[PDB]
Amino acid sequence: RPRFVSLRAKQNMIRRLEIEAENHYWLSMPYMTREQERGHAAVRRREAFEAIKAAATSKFPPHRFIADQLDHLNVTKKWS
Amino acid sequence: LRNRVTDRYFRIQEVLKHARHFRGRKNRCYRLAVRTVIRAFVKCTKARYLKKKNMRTLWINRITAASQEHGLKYPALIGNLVKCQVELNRKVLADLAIYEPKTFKSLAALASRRRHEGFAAALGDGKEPEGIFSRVVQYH
Amino acid sequence: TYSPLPDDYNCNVELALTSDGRTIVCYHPSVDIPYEHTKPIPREEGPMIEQLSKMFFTTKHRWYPHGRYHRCRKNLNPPKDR
Amino acid sequence: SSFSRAPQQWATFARIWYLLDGKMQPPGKLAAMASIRLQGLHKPVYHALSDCGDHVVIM
Amino acid sequence: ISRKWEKKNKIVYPPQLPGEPRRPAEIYHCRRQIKYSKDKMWYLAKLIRGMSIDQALAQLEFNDKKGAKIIKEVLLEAQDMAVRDHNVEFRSNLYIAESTSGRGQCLKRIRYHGRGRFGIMEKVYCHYFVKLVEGPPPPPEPPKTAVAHAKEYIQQLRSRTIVHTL
Amino acid sequence: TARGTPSRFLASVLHNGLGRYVQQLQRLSFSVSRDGASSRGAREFVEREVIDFARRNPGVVIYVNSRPCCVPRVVAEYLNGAVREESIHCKSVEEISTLVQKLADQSGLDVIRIRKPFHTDNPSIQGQWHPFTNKPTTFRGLRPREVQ
Amino acid sequence: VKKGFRAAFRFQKELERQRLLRCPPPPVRRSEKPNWDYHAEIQAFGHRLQENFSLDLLKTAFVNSCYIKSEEAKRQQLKSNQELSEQGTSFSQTCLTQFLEDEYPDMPTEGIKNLVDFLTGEEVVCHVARNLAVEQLTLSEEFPVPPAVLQQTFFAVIGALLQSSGPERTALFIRDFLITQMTGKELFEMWKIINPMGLLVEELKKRNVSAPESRLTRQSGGTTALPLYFVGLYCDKKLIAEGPGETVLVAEEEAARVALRKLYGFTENRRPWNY
Amino acid sequence: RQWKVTSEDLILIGNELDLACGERIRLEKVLLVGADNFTLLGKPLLGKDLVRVEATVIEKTESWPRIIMRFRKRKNFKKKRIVTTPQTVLRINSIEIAPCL
Ligand SMILES: [Mg+2]
Repeated sequence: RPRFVSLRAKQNMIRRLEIEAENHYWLSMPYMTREQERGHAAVRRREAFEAIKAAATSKFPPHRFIADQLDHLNVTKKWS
Repeated sequence: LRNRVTDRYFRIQEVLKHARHFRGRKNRCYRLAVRTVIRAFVKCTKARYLKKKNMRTLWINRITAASQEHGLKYPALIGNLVKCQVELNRKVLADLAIYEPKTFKSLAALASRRRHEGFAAALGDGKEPEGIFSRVVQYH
Repeated sequence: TYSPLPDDYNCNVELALTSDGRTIVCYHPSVDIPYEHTKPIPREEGPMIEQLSKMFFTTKHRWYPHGRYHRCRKNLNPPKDR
Repeated sequence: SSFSRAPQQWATFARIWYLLDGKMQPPGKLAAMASIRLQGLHKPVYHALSDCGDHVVIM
Repeated sequence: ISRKWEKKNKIVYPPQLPGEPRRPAEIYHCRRQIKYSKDKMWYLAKLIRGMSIDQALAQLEFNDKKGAKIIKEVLLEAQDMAVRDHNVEFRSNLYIAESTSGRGQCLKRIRYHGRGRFGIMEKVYCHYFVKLVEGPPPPPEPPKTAVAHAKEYIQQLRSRTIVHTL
Repeated sequence: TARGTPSRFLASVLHNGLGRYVQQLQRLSFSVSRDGASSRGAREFVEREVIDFARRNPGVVIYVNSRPCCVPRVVAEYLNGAVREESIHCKSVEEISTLVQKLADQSGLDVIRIRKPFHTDNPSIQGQWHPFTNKPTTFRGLRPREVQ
Repeated sequence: VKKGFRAAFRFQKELERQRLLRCPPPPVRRSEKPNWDYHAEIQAFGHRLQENFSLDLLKTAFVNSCYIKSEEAKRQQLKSNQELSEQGTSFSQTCLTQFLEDEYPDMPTEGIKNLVDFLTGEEVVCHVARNLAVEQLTLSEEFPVPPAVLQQTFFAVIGALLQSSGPERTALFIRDFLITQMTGKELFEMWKIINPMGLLVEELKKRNVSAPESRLTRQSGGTTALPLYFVGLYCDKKLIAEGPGETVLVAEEEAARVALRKLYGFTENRRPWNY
Repeated sequence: RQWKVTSEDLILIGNELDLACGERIRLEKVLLVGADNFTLLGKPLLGKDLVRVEATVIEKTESWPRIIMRFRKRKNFKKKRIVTTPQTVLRINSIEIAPCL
């Protein structure tokens, strides 16, 4: 069956198009140039990756405690 | 029969208790009860959305009735109250309409006052000072 | 002379803003009914269901009985609010 | 306000009689008005299960 | 098997105080393992429900169903034991408060069919139960009047609350 | 489900908050066992927290009965006659403390579906709406199409 | 047979529960059930109500005369609560009268008396005692405690509170536990009246006002089986009160009731009680 | 949420409030205060000096067990969960207004 476009649908599409046109405008004016931006975030990016690597390589089984082992004896703790 | 189940009575009852108020064998036979009880629980879970949806629909209908009693339309009432910065929700508006007719008439009067203040601004846009009730309180 | 709504019914509404303009006062005293707007006090199953339907402007269907199933499902001690 | 419970409920849920004059009126608009009144959608206490309909007499 | 109906006659109530209404006598009787379908016996039971003992006997004496004779014998025995043992003053002052038929212990037999196939006949047996209560039969429930119908409708209208609101 | 369950309306016991707040819980009864892992938590609760709870809630009479039992229990009896029995079987000290505090703070009314989240005995101050509110009156109260 | 014990025990428990539900045992006073200590219970009663009762007075209040008679009869094979109950009843009546007269100065003496009678009646006081646990601590020769005995014990408790803490604390107690019982109630729900139109005529005569004229303000479906009539009472062409009804007579009666409520200041939208 | 409230009213908040039972509280976001003959509307909130709504934590409870069941046909997909939402019943003691207009 055929489908037809209503004025509401046209208005919705036009609203989206206006938003996208404003997006075009605001993207049309960069702050820095590419040569200016080159390398300006290298230190932070390297530190972030170093943190990721440290987290990846710090994976190791957790400690085990005599207190944890012995506390199970309390299951038969009673009143004298 | 080393290991044989002995709780099957209670396992069946856990479902039959919920099935007790059904019609026909669905309330007695477990094979039939379990299928309908699962459907009942699924419907109960999904009905929490429809309860909220219908409450707003009921509130909107009641507010429409109350506003039409004063010659207003629901969109006008709601929009103009918002423009006046009265943040009463639809539940409260319907409650006021049912139980506080005078307060609801006052609110409808405010909405119509704003709706006419709005129109005067549109006609003589610019020079005209903002309407008394059109002035917006600023928060910082 | 402008009135936000007709003042004849249910109260006389008067809107206002406080001097600060941050709160809205509504004065809505109820309007009494004028004395002149009042009047002085004056001084078989088939046929039965038809009569009841005519009386209460309903249909025949609600006057027929229901089965024991429904009559016993009905809650005889419903919760009461207010 | 200040009514007893039964009189208050009776007043709230009473059904009113409305009169429409169909002379030169569109049957569709007449029907819209009559349907609103019959359903009771013109009452703030409206609910589908409250049987809050009113009487409409169209001449 | 269950035999609670017979035991129901052995319950002894405490003596009644002088300022207490006279408790009507109740007699529980039954016949077990009647060669008759419980479905067919149910019609006779329903027929005699709520009727006086004499009216029930009269109705059963002129019924062509085999179960009618059995029910008549059971009712006569119930009357006799009510007078002899349950201290019922008048034979005729009894009405059938309860009368039902129950499934009995049935036997399975083979019914031969045409092509070497078969069915499982059931030699159906049924129980019959009666409770006889002393006193005139309770009056039949009068039909709902228009006044009562209107009263119920108006009560339903008055019961309406403003739903889903304050 | 709601349809397969009783329901009630939001309510108090005796208008519990109007004049003064009266703690509805009145009795606690802890059946605990000297021996048995099930009641280890109950025993620790009786040793450490029960006295503090008793002095914090002076209006609640707390009975502690040490008898052989496989499932230690706490029976809470409220002023309105409600009796709620909760098993403290294999519950830790903190779990028992939270359960007992919940019982103390809770009212005797049944824990079932509540139809409305609110309850007003006077829902209307300006007069409940009726069909004739907002309807203007007419001279001599003449109905429409009335000759006189 | 299936080996095991836990399922059998559970089924026995369920059978016991079902048997109890089908044939619940006759009610027994809480004193005869396990986990009962009378001294602890009475102290907790006082602490719950947040009042410094004197234990001897409270015990004397809780003990009834019929209990003493039954105890003596049993012993064959104590100070009753009579005076405390009398003092409590007298003080409660006077204090409720003072409260109601202060709140509703226009209410007639008959109306105030009827309101006090409702608040101190068997039903209201019995409900309050039951939900305050007075019945549990009440010593009586039969259970459940009859409403008369429960009311007497409750007023004995009030008298003990009076003797312990004083009139001010007792008045606060009464305000908290009896004045609250008229919240949500209607004036003529509490004070039953007959011929409200006649009573309103009498009140207007006392106020030196001509008899009101009953007039039909609004009506609907007059000839149907579900009519609505609004009847307004007019004082010299001034509406004093209008009421709805099914018939004109019922509407007029309800309008008279509304007028009485407005005159006595017990309107539905009246100022709340102050706590 | 917005609650239409009056003295002696009961309100059921669907969460624990971290308040002891019987503790008195002031409700501060009062959008509207109304009487028989007048109403005051905030924009959107009335000032503290104008209205003083006071409540009391009358009870702390858990809601009745709510069932959350998921089911998809012919997928062996069936799940059940029971949730008891914490709740607090508040009683509104008084609503006071002051001549600060
Ligand atoms: Mg053959």
